[PDB]
Amino acid sequence: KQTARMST
Amino acid sequence: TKQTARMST
Amino acid sequence: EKIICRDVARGYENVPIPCVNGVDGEPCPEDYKYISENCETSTMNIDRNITHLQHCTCVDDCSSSNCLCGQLSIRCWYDKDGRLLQEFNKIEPPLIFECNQACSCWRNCKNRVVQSGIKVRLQLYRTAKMGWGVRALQTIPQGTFICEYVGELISDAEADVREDDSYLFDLDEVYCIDARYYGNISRFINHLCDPNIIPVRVFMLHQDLRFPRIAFFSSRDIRTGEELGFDYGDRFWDIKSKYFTCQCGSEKCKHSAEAIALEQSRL
Amino acid sequence: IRTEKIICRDVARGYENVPIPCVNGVDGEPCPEDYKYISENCETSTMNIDRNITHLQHCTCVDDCSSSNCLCGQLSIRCWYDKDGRLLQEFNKIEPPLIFECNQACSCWRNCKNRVVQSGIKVRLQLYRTAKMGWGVRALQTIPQGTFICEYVGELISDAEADVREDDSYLFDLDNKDGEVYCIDARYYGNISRFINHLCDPNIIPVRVFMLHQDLRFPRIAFFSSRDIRTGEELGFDYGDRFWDIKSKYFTCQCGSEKCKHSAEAIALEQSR
Ligand SMILES: C[S@@+](CC[C@H](N)C(=O)[O-])C[C@H]1O[C@@H](n2cnc3c(N)ncnc32)[C@H](O)[C@@H]1O
Ligand SMILES: C[S@@+](CC[C@H](N)C(=O)[O-])C[C@H]1O[C@@H](n2cnc3c(N)ncnc32)[C@H](O)[C@@H]1O
Ligand SMILES: [Zn+2]
Ligand SMILES: [Zn+2]
Ligand SMILES: [Zn+2]
Ligand SMILES: [Zn+2]
Ligand SMILES: [Zn+2]
Ligand SMILES: [Zn+2]
Ligand SMILES: [Zn+2]
Ligand SMILES: [Zn+2]
Repeated sequence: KQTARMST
Repeated sequence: TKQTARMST
Repeated sequence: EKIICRDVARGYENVPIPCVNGVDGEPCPEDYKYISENCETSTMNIDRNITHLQHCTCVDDCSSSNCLCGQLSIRCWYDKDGRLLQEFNKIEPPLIFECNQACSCWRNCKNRVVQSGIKVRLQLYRTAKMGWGVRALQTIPQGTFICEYVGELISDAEADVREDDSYLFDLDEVYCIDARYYGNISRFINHLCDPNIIPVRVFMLHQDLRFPRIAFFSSRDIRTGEELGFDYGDRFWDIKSKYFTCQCGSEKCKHSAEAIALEQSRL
Repeated sequence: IRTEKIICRDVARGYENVPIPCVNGVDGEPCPEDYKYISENCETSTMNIDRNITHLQHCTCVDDCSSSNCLCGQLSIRCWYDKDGRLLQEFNKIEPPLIFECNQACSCWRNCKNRVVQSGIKVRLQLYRTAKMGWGVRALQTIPQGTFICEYVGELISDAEADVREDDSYLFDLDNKDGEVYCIDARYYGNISRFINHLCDPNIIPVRVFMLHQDLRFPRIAFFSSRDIRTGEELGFDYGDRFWDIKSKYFTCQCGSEKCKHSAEAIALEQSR
């Protein structure tokens, strides 16, 4: 993806 | 009017 | 005479709402689902966009004349104790805009009465002639918030075909709350031609003008034990009077068999 | 010696069950105010969440929902909460199940045993200034394993909108799969959880929960403690590799643990092989 994402 | 009864302010 | 239910709301209100019956053998009414906030059974898309909310910039308690949320009803209508002002128009009430999640103020500001829920002690009881009713278990000063008319949100067109039209409340293309299948304590509040509470349109977390929330405030001081009631209005009685007539028993009653009969003698 | 100052009595402005104070004993940065505190998720464009009450799976319990017959429990194999509202010892902390709490369609009472997250924050927390990770959140009391801490609250947005957000420090994906997927962005609108730092040695875990709706696109993210937490300890979770693969080019992890996997040193060792 293009942006950082926190995720479980 | 309308077919059913309506409470109102 | 008997306490037949400790809390008809099953813990969903701030306080318990007991049910009693000293009149007949009818048990606690259970042909509806008790809910404390309005529910939907079809797509309403209530506008919950937080950027659509008009909101204030107050860093006080919202008691000043500069609160915008107050100004959207000309002024805030609540006094320091959460009661409608003496001067509040009880005949044609304005729309009330409470403070919301976009306001800079604190959750305990003075413009958040309805959203704080029921504070008065109420009781569901069996009446002599109007089935179940609701009464006060304490004195309640004029202007005090009592409870909200909570139910299932539906369109005008759906309300037109509902079989049971005992619990339909028009909001105002109009929508309605039907408290037949889903409702709170307010569904038990009877019509009185001598009313002690009045319904007011309120906006809290959203400002979708299709969907005002209906709040009941006392329209005078109410004594412990008095039955609560409001004037359902002629959009109810014009349809309903063909099926039953008002049993409120007041000398001012305008919807008893006798009152209606006397008016037909307009001849 | 710089004094520790209380710079906000309650960052939640009365919206949580308890106050959440902010202190700073490290530098001159005043109480962060570049965001709107909200206690429940908000929307800024239409999400069309399914709120039809007749669509809810619900239970017929005339109990407190502690029996194996509670349907809401069965939708996660069993109710995962014990009598004090804590996740069971046996709760899978590696790959947590989806939790279905009781809702307005259930026959049970509002104080049933399957309503922990919807009852809100109970533990005492504090926002504070850390040495190296800006603001952080810590415990002001001991917190047993399995306790609900708080929810990751923010602005619900689509995957595509999340892809063009400038600041990607506060984006939390609701679903790791392809297609019609949504995110919480706590940049502009959030609660205390937006201040919770990444730790390579985490003490809280995110769990997907459903309460008033059961629209599977929009699970709510609930943090529970994954072990006993001591008074004063900084809270933190593992943000995951979908964060660090992008963010490690801009900064590295300052968590300071011996197990840290995202420090300059850890990354440098791995570049070597
Ligand atoms: C909103 S409900 C009130 C609760 C209702 N009494 C009950 O036991 O569920 C409306 C219905 O209650 C009864 N009712 C309310 N006010 C009345 C009145 N003033 N006279 C006769 N019946 C009344 C009628 O059956 C009316 O259609
Ligand atoms: C969700 S925020 C947490 C709150 C943030 N510390 C603040 O001052 O608002 C995520 C950001 O905090 C910082 N951060 C969090 N955990 C970190 C860590 N383990 N090492 C370095 N920086 C971290 C980074 O700026 C990261 O993008
Ligand atoms: Zn204000
Ligand atoms: Zn206010
Ligand atoms: Zn306001
Ligand atoms: Zn009457
Ligand atoms: Zn149950
Ligand atoms: Zn249930
Ligand atoms: Zn339950
Ligand atoms: Zn680390």
